[PDB]
Amino acid sequence: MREIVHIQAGQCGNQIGAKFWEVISDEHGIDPTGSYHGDSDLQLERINVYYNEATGNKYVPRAILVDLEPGTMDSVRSGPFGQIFRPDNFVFGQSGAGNNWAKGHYTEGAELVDSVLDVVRKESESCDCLQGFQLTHSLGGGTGSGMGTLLISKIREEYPDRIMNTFSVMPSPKVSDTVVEPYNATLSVHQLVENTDETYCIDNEALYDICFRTLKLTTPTYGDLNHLVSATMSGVTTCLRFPGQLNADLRKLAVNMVPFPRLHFFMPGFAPLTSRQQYRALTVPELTQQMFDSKNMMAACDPRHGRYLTVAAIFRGRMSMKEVDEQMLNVQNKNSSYFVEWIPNNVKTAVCDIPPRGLKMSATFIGNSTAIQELFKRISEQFTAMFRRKAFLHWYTGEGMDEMEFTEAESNMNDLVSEYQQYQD
Amino acid sequence: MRECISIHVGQAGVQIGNACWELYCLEHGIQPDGQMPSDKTIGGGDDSFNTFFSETGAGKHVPRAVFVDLEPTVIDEVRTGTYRQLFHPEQLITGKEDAANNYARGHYTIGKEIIDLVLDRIRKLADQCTGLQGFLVFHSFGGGTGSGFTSLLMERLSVDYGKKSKLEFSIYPAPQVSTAVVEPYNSILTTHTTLEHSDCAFMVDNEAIYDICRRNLDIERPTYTNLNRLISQIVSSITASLRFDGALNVDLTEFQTNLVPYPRIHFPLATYAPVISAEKAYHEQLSVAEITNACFEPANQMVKCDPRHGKYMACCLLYRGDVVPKDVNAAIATIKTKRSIQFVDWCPTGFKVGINYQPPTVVPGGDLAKVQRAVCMLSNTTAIAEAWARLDHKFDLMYAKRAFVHWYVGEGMEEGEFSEAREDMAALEKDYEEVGVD
Amino acid sequence: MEVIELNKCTSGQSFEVILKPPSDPSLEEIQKKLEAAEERRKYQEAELLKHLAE
Amino acid sequence: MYTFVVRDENSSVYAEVSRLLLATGQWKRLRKDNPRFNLMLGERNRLPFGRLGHEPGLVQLVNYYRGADKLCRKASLVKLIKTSPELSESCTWFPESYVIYPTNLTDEREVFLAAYNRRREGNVWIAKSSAGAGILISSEASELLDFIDEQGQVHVIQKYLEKPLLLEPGHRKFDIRSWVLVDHLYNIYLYREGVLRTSSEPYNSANFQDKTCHLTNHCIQKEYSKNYGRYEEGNEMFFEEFNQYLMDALNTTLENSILLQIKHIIRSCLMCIEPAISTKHLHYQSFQLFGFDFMVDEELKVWLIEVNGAPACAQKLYAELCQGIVDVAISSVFPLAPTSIFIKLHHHH
Ligand SMILES: Nc1nc2c(ncn2[C@@H]2O[C@H](COP(=O)(O)OP(=O)(O)OP(=O)(O)O)[C@@H](O)[C@H]2O)c(=O)[nH]1
Ligand SMILES: Nc1ncnc2c1ncn2[C@@H]1O[C@H](COP(=O)(O)OP(=O)(O)CP(=O)(O)O)[C@@H](O)[C@H]1O
Ligand SMILES: Nc1nc2c(ncn2[C@@H]2O[C@H](COP(=O)(O)OP(=O)(O)O)[C@@H](O)[C@H]2O)c(=O)[nH]1
Ligand SMILES: CNc1ccccc1S(C)(=O)=O
Ligand SMILES: CNc1ccccc1S(C)(=O)=O
Ligand SMILES: CNc1ccccc1S(C)(=O)=O
Ligand SMILES: [Ca+2]
Ligand SMILES: [Ca+2]
Ligand SMILES: [Ca+2]
Ligand SMILES: [Mg+2]
Ligand SMILES: [Mg+2]
Ligand SMILES: [Mg+2]
Repeated sequence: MREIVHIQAGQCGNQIGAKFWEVISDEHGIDPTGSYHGDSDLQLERINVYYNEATGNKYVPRAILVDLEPGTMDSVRSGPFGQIFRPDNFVFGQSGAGNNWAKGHYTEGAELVDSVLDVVRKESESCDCLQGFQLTHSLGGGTGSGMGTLLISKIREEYPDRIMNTFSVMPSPKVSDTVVEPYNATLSVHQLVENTDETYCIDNEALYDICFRTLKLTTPTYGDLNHLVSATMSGVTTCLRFPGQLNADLRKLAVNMVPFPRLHFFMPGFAPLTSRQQYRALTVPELTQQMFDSKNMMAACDPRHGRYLTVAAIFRGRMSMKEVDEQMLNVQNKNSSYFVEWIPNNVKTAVCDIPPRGLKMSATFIGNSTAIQELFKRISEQFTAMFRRKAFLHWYTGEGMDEMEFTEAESNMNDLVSEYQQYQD
Repeated sequence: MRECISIHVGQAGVQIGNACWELYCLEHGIQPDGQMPSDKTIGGGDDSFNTFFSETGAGKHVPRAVFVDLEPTVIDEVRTGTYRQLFHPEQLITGKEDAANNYARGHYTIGKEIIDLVLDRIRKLADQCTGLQGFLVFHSFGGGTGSGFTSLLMERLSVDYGKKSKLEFSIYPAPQVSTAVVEPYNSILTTHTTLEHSDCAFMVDNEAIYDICRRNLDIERPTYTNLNRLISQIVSSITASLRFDGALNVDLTEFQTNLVPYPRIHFPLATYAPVISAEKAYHEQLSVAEITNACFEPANQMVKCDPRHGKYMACCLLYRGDVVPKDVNAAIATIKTKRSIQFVDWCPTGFKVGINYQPPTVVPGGDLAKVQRAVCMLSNTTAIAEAWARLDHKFDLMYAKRAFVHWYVGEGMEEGEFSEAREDMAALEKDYEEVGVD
Repeated sequence: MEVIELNKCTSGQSFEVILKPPSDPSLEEIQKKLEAAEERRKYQEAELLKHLAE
Repeated sequence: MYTFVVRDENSSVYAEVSRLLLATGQWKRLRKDNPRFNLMLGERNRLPFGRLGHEPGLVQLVNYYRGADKLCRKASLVKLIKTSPELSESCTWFPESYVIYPTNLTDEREVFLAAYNRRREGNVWIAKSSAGAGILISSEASELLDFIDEQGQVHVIQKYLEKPLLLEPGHRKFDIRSWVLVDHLYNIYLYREGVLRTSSEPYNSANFQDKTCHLTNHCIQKEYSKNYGRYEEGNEMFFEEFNQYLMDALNTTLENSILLQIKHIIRSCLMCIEPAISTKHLHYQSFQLFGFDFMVDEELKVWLIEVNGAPACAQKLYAELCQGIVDVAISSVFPLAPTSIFIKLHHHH
């Protein structure tokens, strides 16, 4: 009984977290009312990792929905699986965060964080043995970015030896709500560099390019972008949610994926990514070739620009595990210049019999790559382009912040870039 | 009669224990409920099998084993499995969260908080013994428990059972069945702290077990059940002398005497044959010479290496089945004239032979086929040092960058213990070379 | 090529052949090592909480 | 796309092989420490064989046979010939040799003097070691032993061929170098192209102090010999010329007078150690190029001098031979999407 406490904060966080519970709840046979109606015992094998069992054999997600305005969470409550969430686990305010990190982290957010931690503490007090936490949120907004990172700081204070995991959406000018997203993202990145063990970096620009090009959709919605995040999350949590040959466990994953404490920002990806010529069967070679291709990665970074420190790959469905080993070894033994040679056997592979709903077989890619520095370089450049003129700073200095704090976040990330650089050579 | 307590640590050890005691029961005619019809002494007796089994007044024969794991998923299978009735609950010890493939976590953080409990359960089995020989410890190198908690247990066992002997069955890390990048760290950390506490260690390299399963058993992708059932065969061939009437390797002290003239070089190389697929139409049964000659083929060693380029410090031939001393020596002479058996000048160029007439027992529905005669060769060769080189080299690739070291420091381990452990393996490699090379 | 010490019983026999002739820490010290690491963990956690308090 | 690593920067041979491998556009080179490789052109000394054949999915191949040093060491070859029943101490094609340790250190000092005292009662011997360019030729036993004691490494004393076949005109000594390649299957291929490293100085049996007409090494003739390159270019005669000479002068062919014995000596040596170095049932595979050095006396009898484990090739035969290595040794295990230049020496495995 290794339970995970899930937390979703802000607009992006709750909308993405919503579909995430809409996806895996389907994979475990749980209906909108929490009742189980699957047909395989493997669905309930590790069901208590993400779900609490209530009276009447009901399964209630172990999730905490957090926001500073009620709008997004009201929708989820009226959404597809809105009924399934715990009524108490909704913690929200009324002032909102105005896409301001300072408001979510220092003023507005501070006024609400304690009541969230009271709910987190409540879910933990019932866990037999809590693995750790996972947080969904964006870094470009105010709540999930500013208050999300505040939550992580306070959760680490109360549970210092638990694993902190996050799915963090990175802002792109091409999928932008406001011009202050670089400011908010640079401030959160520093928090994440300190207080998380793993951070799956999802770049909205990659989600757009996949929807536009690979998927063939004309400038889609945040909803379209989110189905990719749903899939990605269901992928990287497969080895945790089902009985895999491996012990899974968040800490074991961290130990094998994180050779250095500050370099824990992963590039996710999966296959297939087919547009609607969709009923065609995909071979194990096709899954592997695409799974390592840049166009199937959510971080929007070219791996052929850096080196893989560690790689994880989960295959789903009844397939030839011999042909799986053959293909994985063929990707490595054909591009070994992109893997560091000072970490023996840094590419691990597991199989899961249960595939994504409506798919014969699939592949999820988890890469700890030094090419992620291209992402932090983009944010840093966008940040400095405005901070050099102190543009839009008054929104933040008006909430009690100081330019000094910005200058530190700036330097903290330029060092993070330097760190990723020394390990690429 | 003198008793032997087996300790199974971590997932690898516990699961391999499953395979051994399953086989031990089928060999000694013991049922899953612990009953033994052939046993005529009810609830007591000092027979050869009583070295591994106690007896209750209700005629039940209970293994003298302890299963320890920091996480309960593995041992829980035993609690509801076929042989759930053999063991009583005290023998199965489980924690709540494992060491996460982190030596420091199993030795220090978690190890400290449960070490005194395990010893308390071991003391219970010990108190049932009238003349305990020692302990057999099954564990893995790569696992955080198998490595970290084992070495702590070994140190304490040397403190509470000073005069007792301790043998190991260790699983060498193999990428083809591991998702752990840090196992080289764990293997070298645990070999450093365990060395002065183990009298004789039997290393099985998963790479070897993996290939034997694929080449001989035609298993495309082996499972832990395929691997462990084969591993328990070798283990059965090595422990058979302790559980049966005989004169060779009757107690654990005889294992160092006949296999380890130098204390630090206490890692014999095991070789086994034949391994025939049960799915095979029907194999031509091999003779004494053919199975004996195979003992000098790399494809059936528990550790892939080249004995032709080493020196033997000792050699034991364990036979099971239809084998008479005449045939053994007959094949030996034929091998001395074909192979290059180079001993060390300070060791006799001889060998000890043990023959048990009962042929190897096969698990119903298993992968191995029934054979009339088989052999397991224990040879203390400097060639096994190749496995140390391979491992030490991988340890060096990562440690030059301190990769993953923070996970160990974060559990309380000092960084210097790393280099101190590596310096010890460097000494071990030097010993092997001073004894083998000219 | 001599056979020596041939033992025979109902369940088998054993012999030896000579092809060619030849030519700890105390329970006190373990508790200290264990408590030493436990203290290093308490110190590292102390600095983390100190950091968080700042 | 096959991958290989290079761990011997001083190899002239495999430098051409690696050059050709890259030419095929189907072989990729890796850093000398990247363990994911299909082919290793490894170092000379302390090649880590123990680390080969343990990377899942890779069939690995190496250009050295572990254990060949027994046959490519001055003192090792002697011991192997005297102790291997296949060769016997009565081996008729290897000069009478003895292992002699310096007194500052088994040893065959007394056994040598017994045979020496018998001859004194042609008794010209030569001393050499593997730590030389340092060789001494003498007919007094006292000068040979005192020379070894002045050193610190193991040496070997063997009978000096006082009746070496001399080429005319010139009355000059010489030797023959044959390249032999053994592949993973242990097929012995003899390169069709040999070379005679001739002496540009007239052989003289009344003066062993001057070692320029006795030693036919390409470095000595091109450094201490003053007639270097007079008869044949670079003191290197090839089989075409040496074959025509044997016909005009001795009325016989290189095949029947010398090559049969060479092909026999190569077989007997390689077959002998096959059980100790074969990689048929090993986790990796091995091949290796060898340089056999022969002597020929006035009776057209062939003698084995030594076997080099990392030999060089004649400047004019690098392309032909190196390509031959890629064909039968490398591409035979890693095929690529004739009239062989080798002579297969069949044998019982
Ligand atoms: N032969 C064999 N090897 C195993 C088995 N189980 C695990 N291993 C090997 O052991 C290594 C991992 O160690 P584990 O025993 O799983 O780890 P542990 O002792 O449970 O310690 P934790 O990290 O706390 O789980 C891997 O290299 C596996 O290949 C098994 O049943 N048989
Ligand atoms: N027993 C013998 N009888 C006649 N000549 C001999 C001899 N031993 C050595 N030589 C001479 O010495 C030369 C070979 O020397 P040797 O090969 O032992 O030294 P080396 O190994 O440093 C040169 P290489 O590059 O061929 O290995 C030949 O040219 C030969 O003429
Ligand atoms: N992928 C994805 N990104 C989103 C979504 N909603 C907002 N974002 C991104 O998140 C940033 C704004 O954060 P926001 O959701 O407003 O955070 P909040 O202040 O906590 O509500 C911008 O960069 C948006 O592009 C969503 O539903 N999906
Ligand atoms: C989801 N699309 C989105 C969201 C916010 C701003 C702009 C866009 S777009 C890529 O259509 O220009
Ligand atoms: C298209 N893939 C998908 C879709 C829904 C749920 C899970 C997956 S995955 C990444 O685990 O294969
Ligand atoms: C998601 N991680 C994963 C997937 C497949 C195989 C191994 C791993 S691990 C936990 O060892 O990194
Ligand atoms: Ca307020
Ligand atoms: Ca009894
Ligand atoms: Ca002891
Ligand atoms: Mg918004
Ligand atoms: Mg475990
Ligand atoms: Mg030489």
